[PDB]
Amino acid sequence: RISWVGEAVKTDGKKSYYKKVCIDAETLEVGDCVSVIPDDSSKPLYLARVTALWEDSSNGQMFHAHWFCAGTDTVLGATSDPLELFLVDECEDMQLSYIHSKVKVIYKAPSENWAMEGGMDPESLLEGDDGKTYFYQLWYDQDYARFESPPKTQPTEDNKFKFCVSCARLAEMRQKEIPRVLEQLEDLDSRVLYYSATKNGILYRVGDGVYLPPEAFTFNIKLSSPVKRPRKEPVDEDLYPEHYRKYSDYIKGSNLDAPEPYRIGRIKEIFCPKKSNGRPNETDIKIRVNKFYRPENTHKSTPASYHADINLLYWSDEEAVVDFKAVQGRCTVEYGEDLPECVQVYSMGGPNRFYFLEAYNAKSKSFEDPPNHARSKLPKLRTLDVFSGCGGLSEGFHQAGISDTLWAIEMWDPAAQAFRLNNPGSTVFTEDCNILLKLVMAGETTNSRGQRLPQKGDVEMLCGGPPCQGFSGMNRFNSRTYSKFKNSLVVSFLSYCDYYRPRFFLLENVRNFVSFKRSMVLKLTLRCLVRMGYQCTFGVLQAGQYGVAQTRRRAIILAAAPGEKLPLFPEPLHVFAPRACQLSVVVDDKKFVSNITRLSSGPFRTITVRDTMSDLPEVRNGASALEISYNGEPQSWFQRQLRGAQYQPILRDHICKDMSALVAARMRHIPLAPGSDWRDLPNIEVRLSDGTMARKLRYTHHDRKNGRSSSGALRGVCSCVEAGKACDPAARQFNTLIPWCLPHTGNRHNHWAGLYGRLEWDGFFSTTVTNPEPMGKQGRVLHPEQHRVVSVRECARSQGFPDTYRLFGNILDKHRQVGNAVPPPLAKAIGLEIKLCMLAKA
DNA sequence: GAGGCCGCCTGC
DNA sequence: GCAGGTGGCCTC
Ligand SMILES: CCc1c(C#N)c(S[C@@H](C(N)=O)c2ccc(C(F)(F)F)cc2)nc(N2CCC(N)CC2)c1C#N
Ligand SMILES: [Zn+2]
Ligand SMILES: [Zn+2]
Repeated sequence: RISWVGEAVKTDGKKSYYKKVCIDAETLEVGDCVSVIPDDSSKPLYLARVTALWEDSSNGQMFHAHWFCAGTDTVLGATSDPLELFLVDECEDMQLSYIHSKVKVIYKAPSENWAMEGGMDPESLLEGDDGKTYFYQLWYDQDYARFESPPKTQPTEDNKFKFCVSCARLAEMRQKEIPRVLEQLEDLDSRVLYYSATKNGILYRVGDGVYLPPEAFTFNIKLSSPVKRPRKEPVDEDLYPEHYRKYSDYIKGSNLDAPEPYRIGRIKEIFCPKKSNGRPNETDIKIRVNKFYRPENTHKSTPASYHADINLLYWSDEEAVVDFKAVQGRCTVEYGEDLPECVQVYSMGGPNRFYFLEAYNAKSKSFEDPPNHARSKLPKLRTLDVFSGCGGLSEGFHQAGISDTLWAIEMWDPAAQAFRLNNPGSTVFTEDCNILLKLVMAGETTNSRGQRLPQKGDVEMLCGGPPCQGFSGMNRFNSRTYSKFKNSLVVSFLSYCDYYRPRFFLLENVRNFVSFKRSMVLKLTLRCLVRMGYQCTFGVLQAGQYGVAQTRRRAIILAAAPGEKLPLFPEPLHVFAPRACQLSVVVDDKKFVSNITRLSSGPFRTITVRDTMSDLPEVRNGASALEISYNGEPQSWFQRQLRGAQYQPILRDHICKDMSALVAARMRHIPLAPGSDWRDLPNIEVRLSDGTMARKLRYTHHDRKNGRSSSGALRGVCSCVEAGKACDPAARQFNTLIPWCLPHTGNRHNHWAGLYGRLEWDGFFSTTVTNPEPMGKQGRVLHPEQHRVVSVRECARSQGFPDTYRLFGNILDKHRQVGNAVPPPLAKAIGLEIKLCMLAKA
């Protein structure tokens, strides 16, 4: 009934391998594909390739199954082609009696003319099927939701008869993870020294720099205990009646909980303890390092970090011993006064680069000079940027060195003009992107302005951020909203990708793009890319982790053409508040993360509001001078980067909105202490700059939930604070310094935390918005000390724009251009991941 | 033109 | 309950 076809081919102990087996009326050979029924009969069939066939002396006839992954089991879910399978690194030994039948599974490889095969309508992208047998084209990573071209892992001549691609790749991954020593240096009395060791694919040698977690070692600086902020001191509750609403100790935009960046050391020794027989215990690798000081680790403490370069260190003679498994990565730490090039071009020429010029003596608290023993392109992609705005994403890609944006599409004219001023060689289209694509597909060569349209082969990279108006809710699709989606700018952008078939594709959006419409927007987007034959992935990034003093999470979809390497997401560069770094995504109860491994720390300290704008001159509410003096040199590393190399005599766009007299009076009475907002306003009369008056807020109803003040005063300002009573229109009070509407509805809006809120010098910006309004949702827009809202220039700094980047229009147009942009430091980090793929292409 | 006003949903 | 995430549209 089940019988081997022939004789054995290898007797490996208790296993007898065969090349062919006959089951009932069928014959199976290595390489065939088969189905297996699960224990749950309602579940669909399991499908696998047979990689080996053998008899076991105890268990009987066996085979090795290299499982396929059904499309529904991927992030695509039910949007998947019902007959599409995906390769995965999942396999197991199995008895032959579990085999149900033989199946045909074909490999649908992209053609050599794949770049010219695009042009299918949205219905075919969204809902079209291959309409054939079972097939696969892509390999799938279930943890990271990555679709990639199938691996080309070659067999041996030894294991060809039983070769399993999944087994080989799993073995490669396991060995790549375990730390190993390579080249033995010297045999000591108690340890064996080594010249080099490897971990996670990285080579470590004596003298190399290593990243370590902050807990790896301490410094010999006997720290002093900072004066911990006491409990909220009692205030005069009649002068500040709304101060009680600050019972939460949480401060928006505060950096009190951001982790320390990495400890940094230079490898002095790589060693293993010796067993009694003299052999080294190579399963327990240790390293000895010299401790490097960051400026803030010295006695000068945190203020030493204000002016210092973010990659400046101080050599020291202190030493520590840590486990090799604790090393978080490799870095370069060089003596500055021996570099072939200047420090700035060194620091900008590669990742993980640090430098030192002096040494630090903790006992002496002095800075001597270091001892003697401390010393030893690609053509850019032609890019089309859709929904470009003023050009933040293009600017970051340009800094990464990967792109020339030769075409841009921007329908809002002030942003289009801004893009032109910064990109004089680019062609900027103002038409609706559907119109342009229709013209190109009709065979047109120029638009109605005479501008040459991009044709197939011109576009090598496509990037953009499409709005999602009409389907940015969380509720499920219905027939109405699904119609709006297939006619949406998201789908139009995907049609550009299908038509032009660039080498690389990038879609950026608000974080909730991954959750819109029960994640169907994300799932359909990935479905379209797979249907085109693209490798693709998705993830969420926090802009503050790449060098801005701003919390801004963005959803990122990356795609790479067949023949390309699919980029990884960039590792965080700066530590940031952990509350703002929630990057995981749940799709259909399956949790997805990106390849990012820096979860607890990072190489550089967090960028603060101080780093962002401490150098800008004081200006008034309503400041309108477009060109002023800086009044001094840049003070921080961040300011030195954004001001640039060439001296800039003129500071542009340090202008602020002209708030009304009442609002200006409110801002003038928000205290400067961190976390101050409308709840710290005094309840007083104040004469305004226009002769009018601001009135005392009167408490006219009893709020049983909130109680009464210490002097017995009420805390409700309307009858609606009762259970069922409605807002009595006579209870509305006007022109009060404490705005009436905030105590009115504060009980159900978390007390309107942050409204009329001041930024904190040591903290970060909330998400930079298109129109700073102190009483809007993102109300924390007051300057840390000046009685005004943040200026256009300050908002640009919070986005990481260079001071030379030109904006266009009135002040509200400039705020909108800044607030809508992708921060260039985030775009640059993504661009450098793309550059790695350009250089590694086979 | 700008300022007052303020719902619904989700993750924890 | 707390905190984050989406502007819009009333009226002057
Ligand atoms: C916290 C501030 C705020 C905000 C804020 N920020 C918003 S945003 C909201 C709105 N403005 O309608 C919205 C939602 C979705 C879209 C989309 F279509 F684009 F998806 C557009 C606007 N709504 C709010 N309330 C609901 C609408 C009105 N009853 C007034 C109160 C409130 C409030 N209090
Ligand atoms: Zn296997
Ligand atoms: Zn009311």
